Amino acid sequence: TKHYDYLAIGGGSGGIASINRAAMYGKKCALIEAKQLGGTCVNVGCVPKKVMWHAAQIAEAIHLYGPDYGFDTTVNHFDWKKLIANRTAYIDRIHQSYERGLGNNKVDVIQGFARFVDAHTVEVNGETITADHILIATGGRPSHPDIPGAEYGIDSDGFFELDEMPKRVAVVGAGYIAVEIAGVLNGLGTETHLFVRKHAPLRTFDPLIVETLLEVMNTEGPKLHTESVPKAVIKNADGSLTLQLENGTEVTVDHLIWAIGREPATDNLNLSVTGVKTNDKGYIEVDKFQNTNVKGIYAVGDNTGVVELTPVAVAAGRRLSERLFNNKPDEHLDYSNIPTVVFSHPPIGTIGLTEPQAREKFGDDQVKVYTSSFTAMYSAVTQHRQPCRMKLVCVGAEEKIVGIHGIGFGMDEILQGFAVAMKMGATKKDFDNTVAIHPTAAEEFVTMR
Amino acid sequence: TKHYDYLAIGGGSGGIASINRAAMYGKKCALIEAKQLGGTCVNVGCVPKKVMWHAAQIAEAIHLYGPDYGFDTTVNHFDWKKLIANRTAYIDRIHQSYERGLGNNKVDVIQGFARFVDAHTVEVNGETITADHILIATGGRPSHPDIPGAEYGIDSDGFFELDEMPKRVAVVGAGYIAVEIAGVLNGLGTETHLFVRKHAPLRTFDPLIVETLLEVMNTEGPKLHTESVPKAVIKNADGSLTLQLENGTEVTVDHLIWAIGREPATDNLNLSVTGVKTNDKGYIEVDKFQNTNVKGIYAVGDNTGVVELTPVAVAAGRRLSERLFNNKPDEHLDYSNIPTVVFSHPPIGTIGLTEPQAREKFGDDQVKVYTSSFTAMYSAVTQHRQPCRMKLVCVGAEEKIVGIHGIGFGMDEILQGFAVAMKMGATKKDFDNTVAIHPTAAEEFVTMR
Ligand SMILES: Cc1cc2nc3c(=O)[nH]c(=O)nc-3n(C[C@H](O)[C@H](O)[C@H](O)COP(=O)(O)OP(=O)(O)OC[C@H]3O[C@@H](n4cnc5c(N)ncnc54)[C@H](O)[C@@H]3O)c2cc1C
Ligand SMILES: Cc1cc2nc3c(=O)[nH]c(=O)nc-3n(C[C@H](O)[C@H](O)[C@H](O)COP(=O)(O)OP(=O)(O)OC[C@H]3O[C@@H](n4cnc5c(N)ncnc54)[C@H](O)[C@@H]3O)c2cc1C
Ligand SMILES: OC[C@@]1(O)OC[C@@H](O)[C@@H](O)[C@@H]1O
Ligand SMILES: OC[C@@]1(O)OC[C@@H](O)[C@@H](O)[C@@H]1O
Ligand SMILES: [K+]
Ligand SMILES: [K+]
Repeated sequence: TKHYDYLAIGGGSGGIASINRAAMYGKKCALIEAKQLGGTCVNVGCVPKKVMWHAAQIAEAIHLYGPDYGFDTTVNHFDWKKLIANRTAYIDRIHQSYERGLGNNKVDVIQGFARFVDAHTVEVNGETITADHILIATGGRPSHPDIPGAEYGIDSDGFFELDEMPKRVAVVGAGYIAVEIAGVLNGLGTETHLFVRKHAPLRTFDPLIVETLLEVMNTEGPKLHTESVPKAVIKNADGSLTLQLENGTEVTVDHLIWAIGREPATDNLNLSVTGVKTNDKGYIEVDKFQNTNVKGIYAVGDNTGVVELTPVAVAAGRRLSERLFNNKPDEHLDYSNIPTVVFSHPPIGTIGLTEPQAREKFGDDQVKVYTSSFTAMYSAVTQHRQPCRMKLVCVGAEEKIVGIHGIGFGMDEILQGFAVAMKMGATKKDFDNTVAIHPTAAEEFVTMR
Repeated sequence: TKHYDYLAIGGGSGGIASINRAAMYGKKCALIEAKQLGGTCVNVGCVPKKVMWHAAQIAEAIHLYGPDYGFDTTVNHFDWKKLIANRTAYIDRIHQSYERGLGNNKVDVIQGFARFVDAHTVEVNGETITADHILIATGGRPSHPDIPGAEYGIDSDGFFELDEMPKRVAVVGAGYIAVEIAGVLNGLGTETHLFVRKHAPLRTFDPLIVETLLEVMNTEGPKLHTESVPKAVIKNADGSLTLQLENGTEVTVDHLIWAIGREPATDNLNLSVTGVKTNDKGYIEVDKFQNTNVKGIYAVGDNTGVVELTPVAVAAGRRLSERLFNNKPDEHLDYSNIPTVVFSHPPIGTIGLTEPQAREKFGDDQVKVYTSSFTAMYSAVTQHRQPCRMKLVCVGAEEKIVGIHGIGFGMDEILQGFAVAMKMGATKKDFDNTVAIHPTAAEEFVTMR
């Protein structure tokens, strides 16, 4: 039986980040990963998603905007297999980079599925391993609906396994994953349908953002089907699929992608023997320091039921190692005002409170909202003008900024610096005092009246 | 003879901004413009430049990156005339928007070239106009070298007048205009040569930015010719031009663009009768409140010899009107830490001090520099990988950020928010405390160690 100071179960965003930081402080570490290093983000998440998003931007440059910039083009072939091969080669380079990093930090990397034996012992590939400190960073996986024909659909992992350009696709879901996948497929030329259960996708985002996204989808696709609850999926004689909704509507497609949610990977590792508490949905419960209720067992990332983003898992994992192994007993991640980007068409950036949230929390008389609406300059010379809308939500007489929201070309890159300003307590006057950069979309955030 | 409370000479960035703000406070205003509303920026500057930059981005998406994303394309025709027509139509819409704004504010707009008669009187189109307050916001114009054959070259105004795609072009200069024009032409497919007098273009930018730009130019064009001082331009029998450099080198091209510098438009308006002081280069001298040495005469923008950017002219003009007409005697523009973007390939963003400047000012022991180097994700799956490099220049034990510099895809949109943070006095810890947005280029600014 092998013993380690620190063992991380799961070699994804949180596990790799935490184990490497612990190793830097001289701890004897092990990392157990059942599949590929980098977890969901590198293999079937943020990375391949972004590559596909870039492919869609190119397709749109060629088909939508290019003609009005003078480019008369012919796409002789769109080689999906080549795109996937290059995407895969990049991911392989990322794996190799992580392997080198872990090897250089002298972390023992074990390929296998870990199962607990007791609170401080796991078994993997028939070997028993003990550790004084165990991080459970097992992430999650896609969920699937329990309706007739659900098995004819694929999930986001399946989307990344597609080896040809789909002709007609139904995407079901109302979160960022559904929106992103539907936008990518629509941009590439697939006849794309997005099905949401209520009035819009991202329904709790600021109304400015939600309504602008609806406007764009209603002009450029994907075709949005609202108040659409899946009832069944029928496989037709020709191999096509018909999605039947509870309202009586039906749409026929070649592929159906379920993007209705995710669930935590906390059910197959014999967690019951550890005494670790989970909530009704299977998420591991943690305190502000990532401690479970069991001494020496911690959890970070998607398996904990909170802000399911890579940088959150990474930062929580690193700060945990700082706390445990670098004599910083109070070190922890601040989960307030974390910025989010959705790689929709066009992209969305958001931080903090929406206008309705701020009004509910502070009262109408304490809230002041500033907004801007303009046409993206990239699209302005074309027949496909696209809006860009931005909002600052302010509280108090000093107009402290408590929310920043934008939708439009460039929002993906615009938000980060504004997140720093908001973390520092920026007020509207701080924005007023900064000179604009022209011509950009970002300058609109510092020019509102 | 008409009398006004406030008269602005020049209907460009500064004049329009200032006159509209004064009109908002009930002043009787006039604006005199000799050419087109919007000045240099709208007509032959920031606006058409950005449209052309977007055209080059599309060309690069098609020719450079697209193939590795699976796009086998054929450009049947690149219709330069169509691009110019759409660019021009957009500019026309901007003119119409400014006209409506000025008409709604009841500003008298006069199309003509104003010449002073005395310190408070001008003549335009044979009409005499007096005003209690006169803003001189006349901007500048391109400079031309005094060498044999200089007349065969065109300047940046001439670049916007091109009505066909040039095949071979020499761009001469080392500032942002030369870099931008050369990058656009190179991206569109013109055989492009850039000639700088010393080691590099943008020679005083941070060395990390300068050397990365050289690296990219040396891989993807334009062809950079350094220590290159123009001697003469020869027109050959076939109509081509040969640029002879003093070092004995030469390059034959179809068109030559001088982008060496600009000069102020302060020489043809009979300024001598006003007593207004100018420096040896013709720039109008102003105090922190945009006052000239003559009571009731002010100047803002490019004619004053400072930060020649549109938002600076705009902000100075608006603040001047606040001061003069809205009872804010101390209102003025803060010219420190103004952010700049250069629309090079790839774009550059910079604020504050370079590393050498900070070391010289504060001493080596007080400066700490953080840097990041990575490959732009857009280019990572292709055979044309492009670097992205970033730097934070910090001073003191608290590591106050005094300079922020980056070069890479997205820098154009990334910088603004970081400018707000720097204006608020951000330190490295403030960046450390902000959670990253993944996957973006911007996150690298908050993840440096
Ligand atoms: C389609 C999609 C797009 C996304 N886009 C973004 C984005 O743009 N930006 C962003 O910030 N986030 C994005 N995310 C979220 C991001 O991927 C996750 O938040 C992040 O991967 C969570 O990290 P983690 O360490 O909690 O889990 P993971 O990275 O999922 O890692 C968990 C690892 O544990 C392994 N494992 C599980 N059980 C065991 C066991 N018993 N033994 C050994 N190994 C085990 C798994 O194989 C896996 O590799 C996206 C997710 C998806 C699905
Ligand atoms: C190629 C190029 C690219 C640029 N790109 C950018 C950029 O990306 N970002 C940025 O911030 N800045 C950019 N600039 C700079 C920007 O254009 C200027 O800083 C800005 O236009 C200066 O504003 P202004 O009001 O001082 O002068 P201008 O906008 O030049 O306006 C002066 C006006 O006065 C008129 N005029 C002059 N004399 C008289 C007279 N006697 N009577 C009546 N009218 C008169 C002129 O016709 C002109 O319209 C660029 C400039 C160029 C040349
Ligand atoms: O791709 C299959 C899978 O099991 O791989 C490990 C994790 O990324 C899971 O989310 C994912 O469903
Ligand atoms: O286009 C010609 C010109 O005279 O128009 C007015 C200003 O924009 C000048 O800079 C410019 O040279
Ligand atoms: K501002
Ligand atoms: K950070």
